[PDB]
Amino acid sequence: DEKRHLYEALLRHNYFPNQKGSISEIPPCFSSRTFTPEIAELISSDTSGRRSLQGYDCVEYYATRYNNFPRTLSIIHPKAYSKLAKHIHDNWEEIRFIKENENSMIKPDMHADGRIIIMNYEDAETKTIRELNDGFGRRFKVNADISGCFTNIYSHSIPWAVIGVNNAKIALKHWSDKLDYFQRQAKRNETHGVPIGPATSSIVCEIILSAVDKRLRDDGFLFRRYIDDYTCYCKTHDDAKEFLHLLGMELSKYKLSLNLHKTKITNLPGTLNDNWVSLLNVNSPTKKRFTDQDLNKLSSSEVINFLDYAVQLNTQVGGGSILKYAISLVINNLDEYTITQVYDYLLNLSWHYPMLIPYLGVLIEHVYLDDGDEYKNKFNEILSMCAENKCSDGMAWTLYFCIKNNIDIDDDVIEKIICFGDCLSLCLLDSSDIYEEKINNFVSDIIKLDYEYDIDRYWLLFYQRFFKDKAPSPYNDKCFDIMKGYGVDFMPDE
Amino acid sequence: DEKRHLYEALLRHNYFPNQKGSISEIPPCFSSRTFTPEIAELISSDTSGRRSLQGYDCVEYYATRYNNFPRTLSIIHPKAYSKLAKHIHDNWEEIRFIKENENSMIKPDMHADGRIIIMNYEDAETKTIRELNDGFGRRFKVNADISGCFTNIYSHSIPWAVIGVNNAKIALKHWSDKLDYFQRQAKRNETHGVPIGPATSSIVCEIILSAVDKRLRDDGFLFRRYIDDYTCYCKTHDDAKEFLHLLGMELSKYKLSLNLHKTKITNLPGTLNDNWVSLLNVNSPTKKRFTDQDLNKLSSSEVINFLDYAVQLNTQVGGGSILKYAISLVINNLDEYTITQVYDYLLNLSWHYPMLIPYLGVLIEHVYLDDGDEYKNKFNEILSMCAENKCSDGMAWTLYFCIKNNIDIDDDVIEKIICFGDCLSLCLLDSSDIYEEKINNFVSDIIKLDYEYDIDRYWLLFYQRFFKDKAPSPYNDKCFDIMKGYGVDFMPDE
Amino acid sequence: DEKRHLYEALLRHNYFPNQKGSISEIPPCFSSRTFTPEIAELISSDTSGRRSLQGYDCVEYYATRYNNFPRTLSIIHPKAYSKLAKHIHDNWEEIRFIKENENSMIKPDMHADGRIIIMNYEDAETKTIRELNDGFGRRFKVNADISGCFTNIYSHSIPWAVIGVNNAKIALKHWSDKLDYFQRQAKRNETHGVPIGPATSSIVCEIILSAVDKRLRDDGFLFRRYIDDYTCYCKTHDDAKEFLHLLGMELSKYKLSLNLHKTKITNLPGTLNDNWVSLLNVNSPTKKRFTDQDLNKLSSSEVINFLDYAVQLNTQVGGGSILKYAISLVINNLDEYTITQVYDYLLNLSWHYPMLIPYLGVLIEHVYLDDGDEYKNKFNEILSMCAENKCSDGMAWTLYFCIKNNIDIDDDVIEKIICFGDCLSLCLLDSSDIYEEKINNFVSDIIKLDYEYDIDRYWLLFYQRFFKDKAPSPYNDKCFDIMKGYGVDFMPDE
DNA sequence: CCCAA
DNA sequence: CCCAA
DNA sequence: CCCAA
Ligand SMILES: Nc1ccn([C@H]2C[C@H](O)[C@@H](COP(=O)(O)OP(=O)(O)OP(=O)(O)O)O2)c(=O)n1
Ligand SMILES: Nc1ccn([C@H]2C[C@H](O)[C@@H](COP(=O)(O)OP(=O)(O)OP(=O)(O)O)O2)c(=O)n1
Ligand SMILES: Nc1ccn([C@H]2C[C@H](O)[C@@H](COP(=O)(O)OP(=O)(O)OP(=O)(O)O)O2)c(=O)n1
Ligand SMILES: [Mn+2]
Ligand SMILES: [Mn+2]
Ligand SMILES: [Mn+2]
Ligand SMILES: [Mn+2]
Ligand SMILES: [Mn+2]
Ligand SMILES: [Mn+2]
Repeated sequence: DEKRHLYEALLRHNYFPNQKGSISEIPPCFSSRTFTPEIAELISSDTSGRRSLQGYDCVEYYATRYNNFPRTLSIIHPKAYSKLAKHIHDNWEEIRFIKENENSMIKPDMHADGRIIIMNYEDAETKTIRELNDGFGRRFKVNADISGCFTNIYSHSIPWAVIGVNNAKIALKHWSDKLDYFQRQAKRNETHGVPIGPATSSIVCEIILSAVDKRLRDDGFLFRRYIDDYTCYCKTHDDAKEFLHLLGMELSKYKLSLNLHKTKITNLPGTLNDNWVSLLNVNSPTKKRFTDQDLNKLSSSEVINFLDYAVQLNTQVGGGSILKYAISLVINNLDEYTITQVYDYLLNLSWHYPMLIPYLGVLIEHVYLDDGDEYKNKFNEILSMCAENKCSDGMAWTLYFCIKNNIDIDDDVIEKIICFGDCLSLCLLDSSDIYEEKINNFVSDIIKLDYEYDIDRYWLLFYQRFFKDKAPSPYNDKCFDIMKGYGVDFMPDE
Repeated sequence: DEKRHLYEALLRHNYFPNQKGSISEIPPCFSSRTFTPEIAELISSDTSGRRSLQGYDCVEYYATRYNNFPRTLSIIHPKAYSKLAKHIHDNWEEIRFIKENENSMIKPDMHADGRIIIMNYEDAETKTIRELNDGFGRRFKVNADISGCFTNIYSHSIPWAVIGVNNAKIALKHWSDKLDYFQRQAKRNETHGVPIGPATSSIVCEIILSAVDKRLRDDGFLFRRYIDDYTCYCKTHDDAKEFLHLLGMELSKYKLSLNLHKTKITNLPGTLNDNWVSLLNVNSPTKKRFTDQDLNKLSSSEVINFLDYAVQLNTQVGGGSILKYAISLVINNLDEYTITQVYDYLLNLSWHYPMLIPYLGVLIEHVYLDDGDEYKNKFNEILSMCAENKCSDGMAWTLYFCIKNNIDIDDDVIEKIICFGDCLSLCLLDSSDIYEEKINNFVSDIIKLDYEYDIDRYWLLFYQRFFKDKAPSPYNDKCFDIMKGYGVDFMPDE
Repeated sequence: DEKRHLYEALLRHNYFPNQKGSISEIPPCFSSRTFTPEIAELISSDTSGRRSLQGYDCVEYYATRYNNFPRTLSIIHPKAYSKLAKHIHDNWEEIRFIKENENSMIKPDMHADGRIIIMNYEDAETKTIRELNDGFGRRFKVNADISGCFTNIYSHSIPWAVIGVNNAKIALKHWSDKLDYFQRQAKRNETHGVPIGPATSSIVCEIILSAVDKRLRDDGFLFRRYIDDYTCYCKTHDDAKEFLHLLGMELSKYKLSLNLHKTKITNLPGTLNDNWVSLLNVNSPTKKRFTDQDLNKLSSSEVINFLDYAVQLNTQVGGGSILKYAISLVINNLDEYTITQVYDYLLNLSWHYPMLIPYLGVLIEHVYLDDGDEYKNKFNEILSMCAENKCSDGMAWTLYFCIKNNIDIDDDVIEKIICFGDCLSLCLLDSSDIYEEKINNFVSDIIKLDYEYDIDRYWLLFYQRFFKDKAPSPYNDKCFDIMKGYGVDFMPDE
């Protein structure tokens, strides 16, 4: 069944921000499996406990983008997420009209690993064929995206996009009103915005934007959208301005507006990908496959010169993930001679850009970690700068690398981790069990603060301490006991 | 004999604009073989008929350059061209002094296919050796070309360049005066300019410019010329200015002048080819030959990224045929997996630039033209764009592709073809025989206009309708009957 | 022993400017072997003769840099150099503290060929690993070099850097005061500057700059130096300014100052090499080794296009030896088909840039030098332009190529060689023996000038004429007779 | 080798 | 094929 | 690996 696949995707595969297909933003130690549909079915049925504050807060995660900009990912509290996933699954025969959208390329699908929503799983050549077919006969292209799409979704517009704005306002129950209520309860009983990273909020964004896609399709516009980014192919410039006007109208019906910084009109024939994609791919040392494994093993000079050229391209242009793409080009074709030099280059670059930190794990097995203690200083310096820069992806990834490889962590950098106080880094330190007393003091300060939302911001740390029998449940409800008795661990071992 | 080779080259190989060696501007359906020496010798002997207007007009052809600029090629009326070719050949012992010019790189030669004049047949490495030898010891280079060379040749300067300006003016018969008269009769009895595309007018341009080459050679200038483009290599900047002054003097003796837009002086060592030639060739996926056919078959990613990089370089520089060179680099090394994707890229690019339309025929055999009817809309959209842009090369090439592959043509674009009214497109539609009535109405309107020059502009269409016995001969002379009786078809089948 | 290796390095390997490891600035006909420590020990013991002028002048050599700038190399007179080398060797247990410097990368070492000091023998990958290790954790890099380092070394600062500035001034014998006196006698009894090219003056520069390296190391600065170029890696911009201030202080203690033109602060991550290094290496046709000799033999088009792209990169940037690196990339991977075309390209480029003249000797064997006399005009034109530009490296290299390949030299270019009057070109003409009378007139004019320094500027020519018994010794001392009796030839045959 | 002029 | 949105 | 400084 496909409805059951929705349930398993919502809880076990796309509860955490696992939407990135190439490499996960969150380290693989955190996971959402062994959280079955039956367990959320029990949690939604549970009525015990009482909370002074309406709604729930979420575990916060600040991931660096290509330009070192923070992106706010959220892990929803399992009570609110269990109710939301239950209500989404129980009415998928009313919701699955977002599956049959030809203008939304990123949408729920029945994938092999189980995830409904994977960003950029379709790969650039299937994108290339479609972009070539769409761009034919048109001489202008429009790139326009919503300004704050996920962060300013108005939750009460969820009923509107289901049944029309006017009919929903006149009717002021239906399933989408309850979906509105549950999506509000997911984030502090707040109507504006949705959490970023779970697939329930991406489903909500698909539900809202599918009405705009429908009313743009009915006017004969040939357009594609990737989440919030609309690309349009127009024969004339006036049709481009008319598409922009109609898109602004239909988004303004749902309290949404265009990002006019990124909204631009270019003259076809433009590059199908970005410019730096083609510049890196013509200069790539692995752009030709020789079908024998010895011939495509790159020497040290080739990889080093490609990485320096990529650094120059990223510094000169700065309009995309040049370094990310470039290191992912040449990281699997190394031989054992240049593993250490490329690892040193990646260590320097991953210090200078935290987004390149997750790559080290694919080269961390071949490099001898002990060596002359130098890599311990490497990782501690990266940890310290990650604490100063208040980034979560690099910080958690570096802690994962230190713990998984039995690499010692200094006390001063533990103190600045405490001062940073991001939830998932503290969950990793809790899993280390060395710093149990300092984690105890931190969660104790959260407890005597007496704020429900501050406990909700660290529910994952509190539940991980509860699962190893090191802390009582801060909540008076039985959701944590239901999760523990039925075996839910968010840091599972093999 | 070399004189006989001249006559066969003039009639069967270089009557049509066939000077491009890589790919013909005119589709292969139009041809000038089965127009033997004997038929031209008969037509020159014919004295029947009468014409109210002196001279003849020519079939007009508008070919897009690299920057989408129209270039006017002309197909001379076979009476005038037959007389002109006979007069050129019968005195080749007086004319062949243009063969022994070391400064004219493009000139008549005894080629394998039969053509006397092929532009850029020597290839860039034989050009490289000569350019390296010429550039040595000189630190300045001059690039200067005639402003409107073929379009502003004075016909009366043809006797001058044979016997001196002053001697010919004092003498005011000689063979060059009759060559003047015949070159005038080729284009409406007009002294100014020559038709572009036949080799008789290129022979005339060689005759005129060889005197300038002689009086530039006598002063010791080391220079080369490609038709009208003069390159010069000077040790000093003042020798460059003196070469420019002497070239201006000797061209002004023949009512000719330099294009000072393209006249520029650069500092050696400059590159032998253009810049984008070098950037395309260092980034080319086929720049190394592995001597086995499986290893140099390019994958889809390599060709797609090279074409995208070529599009970026053509947009950024815009100083040459970047896209033409780039697709000719990688079009023969494809495998069957990327054939359809490259065809889609070529279809989009050939819509955006008509000069890339002739390439499609090398990939039109492998691609299934029926498919899901999409390629018919591709070709019809390209046809409508070609009719809007008033280009003849892409429009006739697309007609050739539609007719040769049994691809249907919509009626609206047929009406827009007739509105355009190019001669060779109407010849192709005549060859299709579906649109016989509309072509009949068009040539009937031309007939009731009662203008000799308007019939001469479409003589090829009129003769093709006469050859299939669908229209009477508009001319009262017997040249068309001589051509029909002895078997001249300008759309011959194999 | 390592002290003996110092002696053999000082006399037989690094007396001449042989510090460049890739290709020697001086042609290999000039050499300093068969000049053993015994002969220099004899010359230092010799007390015969008398000189009116204190000190000695040195043979002058003007080598073009990458930007065609003249660099002044000097060949020290063998009396002064023998005394200086003996005094350097006899106290190496006091001097070898420059060997144990971790901040000086170019320093004396026990090399395989025998040289103590080779510029950039470490190769760019060993530099890459060290640069990656140093660049970690730092976000600013400082590049600062001494303004006139070798040309404005104060000789009296040689004692200071040995024993402290204040102690040496208070003491105003010690071995470093005698090293001061001998380094003064090496160049005209002048305190400012040292000759460039011998290793004794590089030893002196290491001695002076090691105190600055020590007092920069004691402050904890992580820095490297290549002769006079200091690179520093600072976490903060303030520490970068503090490093610049302290470097200025410690250099000003020794009458030295930074070149603020080349002193700059860049933001890490910057490229390990220069930019054009990476651009040339991603576009290099030989960047992949296929481990079979037939597959990496480059075709003509690849080398021609790479050289054209390199010419464009050198013209566009002009910040390094783009052409030197580029031709050294692809000169050993040629096959016999493109040898002549690449040799012609090198002939044109080596005319336009004399630095590329030494490369011709690696392709001069395969190219037939007789041919149609054209290469004789090539070499004579290059000789003439080398005479006009007053450059010594290309001029002497071209004389070496003409003499070694039995290529005739015209009389007019011999006359402008005479007018230029560089010493090593005249030594090569002396070795040719054709122009013995003109060399005799030139040295006779030097003799009747009656200036000791003007004889010292051509001591190499005078000694080479003495060794073939064609001229008497201009000096009244017995150093030349000691050198002749023990078999010292600076133009030795195999 | 593969363009243009 | 290998990014992002 | 292949330059410079
Ligand atoms: N790992 C994930 C999971 C989900 N999303 C969602 C949230 C974003 O709203 C949407 C794409 O929108 P943008 O990245 O363009 O971001 P915004 O719309 O918030 O802002 P802006 O237009 O200013 O960039 O993708 C994401 O970015 N990253
Ligand atoms: N297929 C052909 C056959 C012949 N020619 C001739 C006619 C041109 O006059 C000549 C070369 O001249 P240019 O292309 O430089 O063009 P013009 O001299 O007419 O103009 P301009 O200098 O403005 O470009 O080559 C051509 O261009 N194309
Ligand atoms: N063949 C050789 C042998 C030795 N050196 C030395 C002398 C130079 O002083 C030193 C490097 O310093 P710079 O080339 O930077 O030269 P300067 O310090 O004299 O000048 P500037 O900073 O203006 O370039 O290397 C050299 O350049 N070439
Ligand atoms: Mn957005
Ligand atoms: Mn977006
Ligand atoms: Mn012209
Ligand atoms: Mn310096
Ligand atoms: Mn021209
Ligand atoms: Mn320097």
